[PDB]
Amino acid sequence: CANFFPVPKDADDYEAGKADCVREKEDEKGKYWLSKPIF
Amino acid sequence: VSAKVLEYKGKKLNFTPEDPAEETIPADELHEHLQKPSTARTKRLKERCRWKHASAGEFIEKSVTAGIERMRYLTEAHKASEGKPEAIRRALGLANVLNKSTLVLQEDEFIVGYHAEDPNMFPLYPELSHMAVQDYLRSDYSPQPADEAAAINEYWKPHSLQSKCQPYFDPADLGRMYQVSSMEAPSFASGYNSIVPPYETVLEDGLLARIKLAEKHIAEAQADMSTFPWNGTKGLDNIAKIDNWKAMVIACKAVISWARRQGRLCKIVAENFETDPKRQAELLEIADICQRIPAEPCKGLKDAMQAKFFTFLICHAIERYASGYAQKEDTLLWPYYKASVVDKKFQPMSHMDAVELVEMERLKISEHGAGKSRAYREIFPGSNDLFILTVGGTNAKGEDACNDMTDAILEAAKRIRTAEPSIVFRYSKKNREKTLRWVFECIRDGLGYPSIKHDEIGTEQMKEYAKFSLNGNGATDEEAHNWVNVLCMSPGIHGRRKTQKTRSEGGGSIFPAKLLEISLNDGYDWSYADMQLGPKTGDLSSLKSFEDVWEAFRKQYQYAINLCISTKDVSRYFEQRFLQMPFVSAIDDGCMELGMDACALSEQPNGWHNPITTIVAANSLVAIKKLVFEEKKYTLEQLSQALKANWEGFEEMRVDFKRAPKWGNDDDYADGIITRFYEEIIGGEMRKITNYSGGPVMPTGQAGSRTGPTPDGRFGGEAADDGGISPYMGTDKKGPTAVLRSVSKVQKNQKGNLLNQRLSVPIMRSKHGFEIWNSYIKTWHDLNIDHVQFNVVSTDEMRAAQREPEKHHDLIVRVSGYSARFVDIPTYGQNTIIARQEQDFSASDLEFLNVEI
Ligand SMILES: O=C(O)/C=C/C(=O)O
Repeated sequence: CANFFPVPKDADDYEAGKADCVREKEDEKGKYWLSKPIF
Repeated sequence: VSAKVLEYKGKKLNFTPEDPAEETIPADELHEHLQKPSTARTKRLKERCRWKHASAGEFIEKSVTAGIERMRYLTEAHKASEGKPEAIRRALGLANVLNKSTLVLQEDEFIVGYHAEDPNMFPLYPELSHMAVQDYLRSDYSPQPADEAAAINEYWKPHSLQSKCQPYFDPADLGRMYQVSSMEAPSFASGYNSIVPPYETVLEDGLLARIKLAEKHIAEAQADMSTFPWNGTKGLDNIAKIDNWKAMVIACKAVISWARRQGRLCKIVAENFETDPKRQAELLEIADICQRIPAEPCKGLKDAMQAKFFTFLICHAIERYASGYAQKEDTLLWPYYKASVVDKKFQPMSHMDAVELVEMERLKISEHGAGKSRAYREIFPGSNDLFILTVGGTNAKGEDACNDMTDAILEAAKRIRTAEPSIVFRYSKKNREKTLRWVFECIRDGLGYPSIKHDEIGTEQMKEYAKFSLNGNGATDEEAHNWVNVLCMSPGIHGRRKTQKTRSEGGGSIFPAKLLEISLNDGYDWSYADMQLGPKTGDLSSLKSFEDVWEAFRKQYQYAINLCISTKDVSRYFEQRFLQMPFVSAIDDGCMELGMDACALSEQPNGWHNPITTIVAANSLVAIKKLVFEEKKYTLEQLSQALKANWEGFEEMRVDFKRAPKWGNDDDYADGIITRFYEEIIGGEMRKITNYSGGPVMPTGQAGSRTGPTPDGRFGGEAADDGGISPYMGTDKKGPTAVLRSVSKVQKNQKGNLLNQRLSVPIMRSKHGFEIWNSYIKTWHDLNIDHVQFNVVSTDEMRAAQREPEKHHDLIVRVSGYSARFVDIPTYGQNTIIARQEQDFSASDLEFLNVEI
């Protein structure tokens, strides 16, 4: 469920090799997505 | 047991419900048929709301627990920033947290954002109170991994605000405060806090502009230091200014990056995860909003709402914990409502679109996990935190400030029916009827809000404090109209400048009832703490005449209130030196202009402290003076023995003290003593203190179980004090107008006083409801009373809610100073709400209010 999305080179938070790790989750309330900065 | 019919001015009034459908619906389940979310979306969002409230020491939702990411990244930054100026370190801490935090996006939400790594979590604050964090480590909600969290707290312990402040007080004094008996514990020990964010600056200017202002100031300061000839007595001033401005830049750049990364998450989900095309388009709209906002000025209502929510997260959760939701939301959002709904220049919207947006705001606030200490959760059962926004009132010219944004805010509350955020309405005679009707709709639905504050009283209060400004830049006569409640009861400036930045300026409680107990026991608290709580002001034998009691109390009060304020100012001293808030500083025009930290610069003083259970101590003194020193029916030893025996015997004696003239009955004898007590002791001795900002400290009465047997006829630990200046539960026996006449007698040396009043359901929900209420408010205002809030709910429905809680979820009631779902309050609290006297209105009452039908 771990998807990596490379940070665009024109982004304010851009660093070499940085990406957004976006995961989808769902519990009893409902669905949501988590974006964690990784290398 | 309430009237359904009343003859008045030769006219028979039929107190029958407006909507005939209400006659069909059973009275014991009325409030389960009132909610009406504007859209299917907000209906879904409420049903699946990630509630963050708790009661009896545990969260009602099972997944709620503490996060660790804030702790982790704040620690990492602090280790790395060693040696650097503290303002810059604090900015770097914020930046690291924001840069590395896992961000959250949920289905159906339009206002996006969160303050922890998981939508069910809340962040913690090791930089504030070591003890508070330790409590969570010893709970079912500890941040994980527990070992890392423990290591983090130990690292922060000597750096914490609590550790900074404690050495400058006698440990015995702090011990007395920490008992939370006569004095509320100082904020540096609990981490509790409040703030009035300068939202106006963010929405109007955007953060990019604040960065350019700071960078310009830096260059000017650097140029000044390079200018021949150097003057060592002036040139070094640039250092602290440069430090603050650089920190502002770091903080703002990180907030922009954070907002845009949030937008990137929306774009990613819309392009890779979301399958609904309608939601995909919506996520792309939100992404564009996050990209521009708050980097740029807001152009429309959607921009403004997202900006405001982002700013709220930083100022109240991420940069530092702060309880509250202080803001003038209608006035703040109006230009952007105008752009969107009225002129439709950008983000064109209908009024109902605006209503839905506010609904979504209320739900996001309802999902906001508050990382307050466990001890400060127990005081407010059924709530997640105190969120109080302000609307209504008057503009700088004293004209009506009510508008259609005000109405959108009020309708959204009536529709979505959430306990939080609560609302304060500033009432003036200028306020249009169209908005007043919306106010009444909320109140008549039993929400408990809007609570009504006296507009003129607050405005004049701002003018008075402004006189004490240390840099002569207090609120102008025009700015004085720009005020909001900080938390529940205390007025403060809102706007781009001069707003209150910390609870250290004002807030915190003191308990006159307990102080009276220990006065009659040589400063020893036998009933609760079982220790020496105050000064040894003498034994029972020494106390002669009613003045000795009146004078021994002052000595106890003086000792207590001095600690209450000095602990706050010492906190302030270290807050500005080690807990700098460069983001808050960046969006304050004064901080930006002068290059000072938000906690350092204080242009508008607003010092106050909360005397709680003052009524209990008041009614007690009336019964002492009358039955001991004017009738001599009982002696002090007989009274003291009876009190320590909790009146096991002396039952006729307790009734004798209980029957003594009380507060809220227009009783000349009872009101005579209590009026002087409110103005000479409670306010008088307290006003003698000057706080950090150079202003006086004035009382804010608001809201008992830790109070022992008192001469007012109270059993031990009897928690039935309605709160503030309102009559004790069951003490009022001459109707609502008699209560209204008593309170008006207090006019001197007060900053504010809470008033709880329960009104009859059939009247309020009848077609005559608005007329009588509006006339009540009219009278209340002209009696120059500071505050009033209402409870409109029948005993039967509350009883039914006790029996079948799963059938009465949407029942909301008003407790102390906040609203909550009735089924979330423990039985003991529930029974206390029921015990409150539901005021009926007779023909004599209506004639006093000058009503017309
Ligand atoms: O901070 C407090 O204790 C209270 C604030 C208020 O009543 O506004």
